[PDB]
Parts: sequence; structure tokens; C-alpha cells
Amino acid sequence: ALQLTQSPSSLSASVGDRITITCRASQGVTSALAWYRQKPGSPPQLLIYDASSLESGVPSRFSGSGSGTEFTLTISTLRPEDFATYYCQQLHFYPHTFGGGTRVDVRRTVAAPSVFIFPPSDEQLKSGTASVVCLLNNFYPREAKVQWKVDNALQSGNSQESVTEQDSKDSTYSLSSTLTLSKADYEKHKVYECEVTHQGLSSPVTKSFNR
Amino acid sequence: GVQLQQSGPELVKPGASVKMSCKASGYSFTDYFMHWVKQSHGKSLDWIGYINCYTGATNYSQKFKGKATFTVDTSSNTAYMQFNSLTSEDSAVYYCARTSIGYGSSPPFPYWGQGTLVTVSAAKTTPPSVYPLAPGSSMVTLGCLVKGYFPEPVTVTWNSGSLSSGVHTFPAVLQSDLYTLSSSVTVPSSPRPSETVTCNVAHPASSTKVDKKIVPR
Amino acid sequence: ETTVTQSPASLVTIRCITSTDIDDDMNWYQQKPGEPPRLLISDGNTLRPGVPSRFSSSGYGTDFVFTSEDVADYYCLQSDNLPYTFGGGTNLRADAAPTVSIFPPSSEQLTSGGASVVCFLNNFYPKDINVKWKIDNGVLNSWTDQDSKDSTYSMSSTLTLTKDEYERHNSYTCEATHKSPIVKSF
Amino acid sequence: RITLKESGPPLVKPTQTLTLTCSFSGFSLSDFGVGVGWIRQPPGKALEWLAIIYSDDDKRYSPSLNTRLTITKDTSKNQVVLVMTRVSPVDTATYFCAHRRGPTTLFGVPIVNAMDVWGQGITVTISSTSTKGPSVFPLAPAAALGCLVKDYFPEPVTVSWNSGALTSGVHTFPAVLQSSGLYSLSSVVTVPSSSLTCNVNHKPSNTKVDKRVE
Repeated sequence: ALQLTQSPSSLSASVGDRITITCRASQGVTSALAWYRQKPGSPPQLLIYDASSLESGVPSRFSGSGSGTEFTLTISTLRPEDFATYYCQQLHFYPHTFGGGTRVDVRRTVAAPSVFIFPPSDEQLKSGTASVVCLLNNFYPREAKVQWKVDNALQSGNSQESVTEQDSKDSTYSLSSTLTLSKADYEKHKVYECEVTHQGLSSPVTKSFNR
Repeated sequence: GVQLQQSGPELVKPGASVKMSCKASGYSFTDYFMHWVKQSHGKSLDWIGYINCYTGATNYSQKFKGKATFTVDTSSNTAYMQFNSLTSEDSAVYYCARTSIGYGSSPPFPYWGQGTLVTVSAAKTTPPSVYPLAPGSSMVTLGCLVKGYFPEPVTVTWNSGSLSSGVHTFPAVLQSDLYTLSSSVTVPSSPRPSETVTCNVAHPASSTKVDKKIVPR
Repeated sequence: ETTVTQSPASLVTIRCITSTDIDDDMNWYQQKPGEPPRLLISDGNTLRPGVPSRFSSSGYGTDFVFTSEDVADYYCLQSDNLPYTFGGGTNLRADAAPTVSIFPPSSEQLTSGGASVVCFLNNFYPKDINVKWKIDNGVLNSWTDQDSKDSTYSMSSTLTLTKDEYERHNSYTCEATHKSPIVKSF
Repeated sequence: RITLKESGPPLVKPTQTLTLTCSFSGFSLSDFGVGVGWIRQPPGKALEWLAIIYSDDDKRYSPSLNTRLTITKDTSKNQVVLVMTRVSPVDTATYFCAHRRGPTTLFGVPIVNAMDVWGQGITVTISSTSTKGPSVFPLAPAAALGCLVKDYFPEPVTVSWNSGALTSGVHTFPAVLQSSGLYSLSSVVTVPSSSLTCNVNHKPSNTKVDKRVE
């Protein structure tokens, strides 16, 4: 099937800046392309249709060019509200495939995360299940990973994590990981660690505790 | 390569019921819809309805309703069609066509099946009488006369498919509930009588399959 | 309904007007003898990939158009609403003389009390041809579809007589009158 | 001004069938070349085109759901119904139904490349799991601490601190779907080490809990 690969997928920018988004299609699409700007909670919004034509009531900082197998969405001066995700849709063939999306956040100086390890509280163990949550607070970029270790035993597949929305002021991020293990398995081992790897860290930091 | 394999020929008496299949291959069976088209001897093209192939949901034409009943089998990627209360107007060629992706249950029909012939009548199935046609004492034409058989169809080849050029197999004709067909074959006047020439006629209806060597008179 | 009407029904440009208005939902199928139809065009003139450019499906609304290996019946198909309806369709060189051949009854047939005299008139053109069974009703004629190679026609006449009926006559002929009648007997 | 609104069951169990309706005003399917399509969007995922129907009753479905989706229109009631059969947990997401402009006509002849008007989007969760309140465990130790709203269903779940008095430093992350088929989120708060209660509330299960963290 046809594919619409947007490039880049994620980028850093500043207010009143200049950015460019590309949409490459594996097959010709004449000028049947559109761009949407979506921001959490609210549905996507049409910016440019017919590849070049600018939608009604839409700002001017939004420009659209390209034709054939590659188009580009250009933002002259990046306003605040413009910080969100953008998609591109082709309507030449069916299905009217959408793009993968492009994340446009706020560019800010590197910021190493603050790791906080939380052991499984009792009361919970009184139900057979133990939860070990780790917290990375206010860091940048959004790119960062957590690695759990139980007595130097790299865990894998038994840990879920979530990330917050860039703070309207801090313009930073925070990740919440959770190592779920059966009380039984928990009891046995003793050294629980949470090694976090992030750009803003000359070396990986590790927070640990003992049962 | 996509391929719709339709069951062989059938023959039922008016009021009798017949069920035919349509096996698919080379594609995802449950992603499309299968329709069933009818084509009278005259060469028309009626719509009977369609089937979901996945959920089994179905839709017919107010004309064939009650008479046609679509069925599907996911485990064998096979589509079925049940015909009841058959009259002489049902005697036609029934097809099964698959839809295109994205269109849903509506056409076009990118692929069709072999096509199943159906003959409805009280006439008794009779095997054919194959007679050799040798010239009556650079090119020599020979042939075979397949007379008195019922019902259609009949497969006639020469030298087991070897001879394919200069071969003319004519449409069968009715002689009051009984067909008669002929086939000729032009070959240079040397591989005969020198070399052997035979016609292979088969009547599935009666499981008859006879070969006839065309010898000089 | 949506009565679809094809025109002509024999004779390139084909026509198909429908009882009801619709999108360009009108497919086109080519059907050669002995096989199922072939998809040529879909809704809104979209040539099925792998089909000659010589095909096009102009038209919209109710009046649609369609413009030696193209000898077959072409059918229109409305993809609008149920019931999906087709049309009456429509089947699609230098004159050639028929190569007549006369064949006496077979020993096997005569033994069954029957006796048929065949007469093959192959590769001729046009199809318009007259056969005359002259001895010294009871005949059958069958015409083959136009050859998809040399575009010629062919037919076989089968005179059926009784064993005795055949034995009381020693001269059978089948003259072929086609665009002096070609005579052939035994 | 054109308006669109998705309506239908907010929850559905696997295998069952989902029926979403698109109520709209500001145009009619009687309008030429006008269509109404559907776009799905899984949690934290990209947009996926589902289907689209036009005034002329034309319909096109995503090759993936070509046999599970059925789009119908009610020109009169100004609605566009979409039916998805055999739903599974992979179908839980927000469904938007947008409107597509029509081709410029000339006496009724076309002489469109986008979905100008969208809907509000309706959130649907495909799961067999039953409603149940969440358990609240403390995340005891600047300094950090918080609560772990455990094993609950279904979303959402509001979480505040000290009856609202707290905000600065609070981070209530979005829930995650566990293997159990239940949810679990953590709400943290970073405060002065020298400075050393989460107001959790689960509407459906009427489970309201104000636990303390020591």
C-alpha cells in the first residue's frame, strides 16, 4: 500500500522561529495533499489543502509547497499555539492515508532528570503484588530511558512507563516508570535499582534501595 | 496469483436444489466480498447478490431471494451458493466474482471464477456416440462426430492435446432433449495416414471418456 | 431500478444510458468465448492496471461512452445502487473462401442403423454462407465464434439419414454458396 | 458555520459491534460532491483514516477494515452512521467524523483535497473488563512523593492534592493499560526536603479516596 513518511518526525524550535515539515509519498499524488495541526484534547485542524491553497481563517505563517511525491509545510514565524503535532493527508488514492506525525515542542537548554526510586509500600504487598515506581522529573529533551535491575539482573518486558506533557512554563518533561513483580519474586531479591540514561548526564545515574 | 476455482458442472430436475462452490487462492479470503452472477444462454448478466466472506453477512437481489442462499467457509476459503425450486430458466452459467479492496461490497469485480454450467430438465443423461470422420476415399481435414448425448458439456481434444492448430470444435445442437457435436482438424497430408490421429471426447455427466482413431476408409 | 441500455448490440464506441442518474459508477467488462468477463474499467474511468491504453471510459451521469484480439462481448456495469445491473452488452478482414470437406458415414454409426453425412466449411469470411444438401430437412448447422487469430468463421452441416435411407442413394453433395457454389460430393 | 458531533457507546466488549453516529448541521448530503469521513486515533498514536461517504452515497473503507466497516447516511436526519463489527481491544480510541468540501460546480457539473471541518471526537474503549474502584498506595520518600492509583477501570480518574492547596511540582501522569486489563497511574509531587494527601476520585466506581503520605 501507499506510504506517507513525514520528515522530520520530531524537532525542537523557539517562539517566532522558522521551521519546515516534509511529506514524502511512495507514489505520485498530484496536488491532493493537506496538512493538519493537532493539539491534545482538541481534534486536528486543517491548515493547507490542495497542497498550496491556504484554508479559510488560517494564519499566514503557514505556507505549503511541493508537488508530486514530496511536499513541505513551512512556518515563517512560530507562534505559541503552533507548538503541537502536524500530519499530512493524501486524497488522490484510497485510503486517504495520513502521515505519521511530527512533534513540535519547545527548544530549551539540556536538563538532566531527577531520579526518585519508590519501593513497594506495604498494604499493597498484603495483596500479593509489589510495584516499584521510578521517577524522572523535569528533564530535556523528551528522549530518555529507564533500566531496572534486581540484584544486577537487567529486567525486561515487566515494566511500563508514562510521560507527561511539556510544562506550559518549565517547558520540561517527566517520566514515570513502574516495575511490577509478584510479592513472592520481590521478597527473594533485595537490591532494587533504577538506572536512567539521558543526554544531560555525563554518565548514567542509578538510584537503589534494599528490602 | 489470485484464483477463483468453481466446482464442476451440474444437472438437476425442476424443483430440485443444487449447491455450488467457489474456492479462493492467492489473497486474503476474509478481506473481500464474493458476488454471484448469472448468465443465460443468450448471454445476459444478472446479479444474484453478495457475501461478506468474513462476518458471513449477506445480501441478495429481490429477484433471486428465497431461491439463492449464500454460504461461506473460512477454514477452506470457499464460497457456496444454494439454489432451490429450479426451473428451466435457471439453466445458465453461474459465476462468482470477488470485489476490489476499499470498495466494500460493491463492484468492480477484478476477478471471476471458472464458471459453473447448470442444466435443469427431466431428460435422462445419455452418453455420446463418437464416430470417426475420414475423408471419403497438402492439407487433409479429419474429424469426429459426437452424437446423441445429454447433458452438456463435452470435452474433445486431439492426440491428447498434442494437436491444437487447425482444430474447430463446433457448438452442440439440440435434437429434442439430446445434443450432437462435431469437431474437425486440418493437418498436412503427410502425418496421416502415416502418423496416428485421434480425437478424445469426454462426457463428465456420464463419466464417459473414449478415444477414436481416424483410420482411412 | 436502473435499467442500463447498451448500444449497439452488434457491429469503436459503445453506449450505455441508465434509467437513473449516478456518479461515474459504471464498470466495463470484456468477455471472450468460453471464459468469464474481464474487468477493464471501474467507477469513473479507471483502467485496471495491466490493460491497454486503447481503452477509455468517458461519460458521467447517465450517458457513458467506451472507445484482432478485441473480438468479444463488452458489458457495462452500474456500481451505484442495488440491484447492480449490467447491460445487453455487444459483441465485437479480407473476405475468405470456405474450405469445404465432405465426410461419409462411419462404419460404427451404420452398424447402429444410423447414417450421418458431415460437411465442414472452415476459415471463411464473412459468416454469411449458404449450404445446399443435394443427394443424387434432416440437416443440422453449427457456426463457430469468430477466430481470434485469423478472424475467420467456420460451420459444419450434418445431414442425418436412416441406414436404409442412406443405402438407397449413392450420391451425396453439400454445395456452399458464399461471396459459383463450391460443390463437394462422394 | 458547520458543526459535527460523534455519538455512540463509550464502551464496548470484544467481538460485539460498535455503532457510531455523526450528527451535523451547516450542509446537507443533498449538496453536490460533499462527503463525511471518519478518522480514528488510538491513545498516543497517529491518525488513521477509516472511511468516507459522499452525497451520491459512494463509500470507501480502509483496506484493513474493508469487511468490518459499513458507512451509511441519513440525508434527512442529517446523520452519517458507521458500523464496526467484531471489535477488539485494538479498536479503543477516539473517533472523529469530519466533513469534506465539494467540487466547484457549473450548472451542476464539477469543474476538495482536505477535511476542512472535523468533529469533537468520541472516545471508545473496547474491553471486557468490569468496573472497579482504584487502590491508592503511597509513594513515600528537593524531595518527592505521591500516590499510585492502582488496578481500576475504566478511565478517567481525577487526582488532586490537599483539597487543591497543592499544585506547584505536582505531576499526574497518564494511566497505562496493564496486562490485567486494568489501569494504573501515578501522581507525584516534588517539595522542599525541609518541608517534610492525594485526593483520588474514580467516578464510575464511585470510589473516592483521600489517602495521606508519610
